[PDB]
Amino acid sequence: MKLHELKPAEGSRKERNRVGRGVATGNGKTSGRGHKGQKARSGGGVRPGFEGGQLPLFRRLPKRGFTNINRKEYAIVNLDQLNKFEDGTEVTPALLVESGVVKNEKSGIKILGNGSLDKKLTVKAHKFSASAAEAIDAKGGAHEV
Amino acid sequence: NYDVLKLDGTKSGSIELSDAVFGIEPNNSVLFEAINLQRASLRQGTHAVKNRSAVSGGGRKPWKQKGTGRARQGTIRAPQWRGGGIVFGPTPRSYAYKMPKKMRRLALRSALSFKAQENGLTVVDAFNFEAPKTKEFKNVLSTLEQPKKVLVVTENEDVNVELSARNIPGVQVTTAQGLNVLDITNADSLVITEAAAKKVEEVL
Amino acid sequence: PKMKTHRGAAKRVKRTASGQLKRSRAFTSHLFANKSTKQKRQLRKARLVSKSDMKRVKQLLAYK
Amino acid sequence: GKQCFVTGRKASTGNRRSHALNSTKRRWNANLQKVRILVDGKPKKVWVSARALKSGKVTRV
RNA sequence: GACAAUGGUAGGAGAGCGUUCUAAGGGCGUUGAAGCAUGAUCGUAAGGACAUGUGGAGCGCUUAGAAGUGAGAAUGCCGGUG
RNA sequence: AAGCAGUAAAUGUGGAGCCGUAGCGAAAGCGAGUCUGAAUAGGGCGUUUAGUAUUUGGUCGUAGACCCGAAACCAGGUGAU
RNA sequence: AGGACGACAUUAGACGAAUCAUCUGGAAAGAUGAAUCAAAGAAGGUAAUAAUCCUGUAGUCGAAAAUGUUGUCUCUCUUGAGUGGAUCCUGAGUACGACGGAGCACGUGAAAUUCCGUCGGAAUCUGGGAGGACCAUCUCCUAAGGCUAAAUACUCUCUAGUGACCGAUAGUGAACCAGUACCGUGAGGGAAAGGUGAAAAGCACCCCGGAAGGGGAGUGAAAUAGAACCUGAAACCGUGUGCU
Ligand SMILES: [Mg+2]
Ligand SMILES: [Mg+2]
Ligand SMILES: [Mg+2]
Ligand SMILES: [Mg+2]
Ligand SMILES: [Mg+2]
Ligand SMILES: [Mg+2]
Ligand SMILES: [Mg+2]
Ligand SMILES: [Mg+2]
Ligand SMILES: [Mg+2]
Ligand SMILES: [Mg+2]
Ligand SMILES: [Mg+2]
Ligand SMILES: [Mg+2]
Ligand SMILES: [Mg+2]
Ligand SMILES: [Mg+2]
Ligand SMILES: [Mg+2]
Ligand SMILES: [Mg+2]
Ligand SMILES: [Mg+2]
Ligand SMILES: [Mg+2]
Repeated sequence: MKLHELKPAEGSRKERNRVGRGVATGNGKTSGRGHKGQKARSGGGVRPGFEGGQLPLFRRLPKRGFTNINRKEYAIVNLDQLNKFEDGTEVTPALLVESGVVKNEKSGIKILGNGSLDKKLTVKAHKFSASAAEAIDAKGGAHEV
Repeated sequence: NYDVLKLDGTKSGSIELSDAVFGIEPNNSVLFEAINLQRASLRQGTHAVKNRSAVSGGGRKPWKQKGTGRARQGTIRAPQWRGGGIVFGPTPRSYAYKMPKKMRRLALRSALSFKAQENGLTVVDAFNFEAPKTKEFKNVLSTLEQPKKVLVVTENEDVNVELSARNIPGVQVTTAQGLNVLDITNADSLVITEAAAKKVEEVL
Repeated sequence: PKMKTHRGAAKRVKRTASGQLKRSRAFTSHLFANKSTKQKRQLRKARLVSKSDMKRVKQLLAYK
Repeated sequence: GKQCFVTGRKASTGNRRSHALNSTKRRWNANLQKVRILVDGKPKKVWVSARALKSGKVTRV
């Protein structure tokens, strides 16, 4: 491309709409605000969720539940993701991070049964699904917590 | 396969430049974004106006609200007033934006590829200058038969080459690291030293 | 600045997989004598926030 | 400008709270009592807080 | 080629005109730039030329970028003159 | 990302962090399922792919937030020619 | 607390490459042709738009004196380590508690942690404090005495620069003898107002007129550039005229 012949990609750029710039635009005068009322005013409107004095939804409905301080979340790897590793490879939490199967470790790595393991592997993980453990054993791989 | 020419203009040999770096079909969409981004970064954005609050005075209400027969007014520094504050004028800001790294690398390759396609890429064995002389460099460009706007690329900063070519109009000297989309796009031709060409190929 | 979440709504709703909001049910605090067993049993089961309600309150729970 | 000579204890500011949690600024003053004590080896009357006077830390002339 | 639609307020959608600045390219100007004035010119509109007078040194065009980007009314503000 | 280098640049480097790849449940927890339930019943929410980064446009929030206009409120001063 | 010597920097400066001719014009930097320099083609000025005319620029050089920074000597100050478990020491009206407040993102709450007023009031290394009521355990610290650079904030100011910032109703209120004129008892409020020409060459002289003002003459490229003297819109006010 040349600086005298620069061209944007098609659909990449559209011009902005300018209100209060004459009738022919269709956004002159009222500027798309209609006629009078609270919202026609500058900085005019209602806070989102305000229903004009009717009890709001998030006041009429009840609060529920609590958050556990000791809640543990495990990074989950399905059987299909383990397939990438060559048969007989020792799958470990460290390897998974290096492979890029897991980015954030969280509390630990938990193997889950979704998908099918097609390669025999020695898998070491903090937790395993019942299905996952059986699938690794079926391939002849050994699962270790 | 690009021929390497001595500064005299006689062929020194042949260098191979990677197809990915200098052969990819140019992406004009990415290239446009890169050029726009670089131009935005150059902007200073030091532009300011004074709003009604900023303008001097204008605290007191000019006259009583009713009875005068005048229009109701609250300050002499209101926007409709002469010497009044500016409503929503320019404010100091940055125009700089970022794009993904992969696209930045593509834009460079696309610009370099465009050069190679137009025969704008010339490879020279080396630029050897003991001292800075503009006339000598001007002769080199004439022997190389380079156009008015030329980008000379060195592997690493060369003091003599930069000094020599500084005052020549249309000629810009860069290093392989310093290569940018604007410079490559602006230049009609690119003269790259053999060492620089390899370094560019390695980087991109 | 950063937009602020509506803390009361966050305390009262949970987000599903499809981006819907699970909600608890009103009329479940007291006065259970005045309510039927079928009412009480069915009011126990949760519902989703309505589409019309979502339109009004979607920005309140963007971060949720 | 009234403080304990020994401890430097002085009035503090805070809020008076109603049952409705309405707040009005108030002061807590030190229990300062004018007592003759030895200052610079000469008997002098100065304001001293009762806390300081307790345990005979401040001699009274 | 055939035939079908095209009144319109709030309002939604689209395509454009013009202004100032910037980049790049290519141009104009004391053998007269911009501005101003006049005319029987051109385009579907916003608007664009051309000639002449005045003027006396800057200014278009193409493409892209960015906006203090368009006034007839606010008992609007300031100035001038009825 | 901050940072660091660089020309107030592009850019390079920086993987901390963020989002997605799994959901369900108040939670313990379990997992292509989970919760409810005595249920292996029924039902709710899920599974049987596409996201993410930057940016044009639209809209919203927070900022005076399209522009002009009160009567008033408060604080500190100045006044008994 | 000082001293000596050196270096660097700041506060004046110096040198610093390269163009002539022709055409138009009042004037050349323009155009045209032929050259030249460049570590200098930033910029401003010069009778129109100049890398080579001027001031400069790159580069290089320079300080009697004063100041700052810094280096090296000098000077000043000064022991550094183990082993032992008997005894001693290790910050008290303190910690802490109650009550009333406040501060902690945390509205008295289950309220830890931390401050204040009032009142009461420990322990002592087998001590004491903390880990969000509290207790036990475990773990980490060692209050109630001080000092401490850098990374951080800001800009009245100075120096050098920059702007897809303004260009005289804009930009500072203020491009100008402006916080002035003016207004107010005072606190205080608060304007308007830039442009002859390249050069002043700023109209000798003559004519009308008391003067003002004007007509010539002359200066100038231009006076329809003659003094708030570039350009000179509209409103508005006239004079004449074709049609009515
Ligand atoms: Mg449009
Ligand atoms: Mg309409
Ligand atoms: Mg209108
Ligand atoms: Mg209206
Ligand atoms: Mg109505
Ligand atoms: Mg309405
Ligand atoms: Mg009237
Ligand atoms: Mg102003
Ligand atoms: Mg229509
Ligand atoms: Mg629209
Ligand atoms: Mg405007
Ligand atoms: Mg010279
Ligand atoms: Mg000449
Ligand atoms: Mg208390
Ligand atoms: Mg605890
Ligand atoms: Mg002004
Ligand atoms: Mg003007
Ligand atoms: Mg003014």
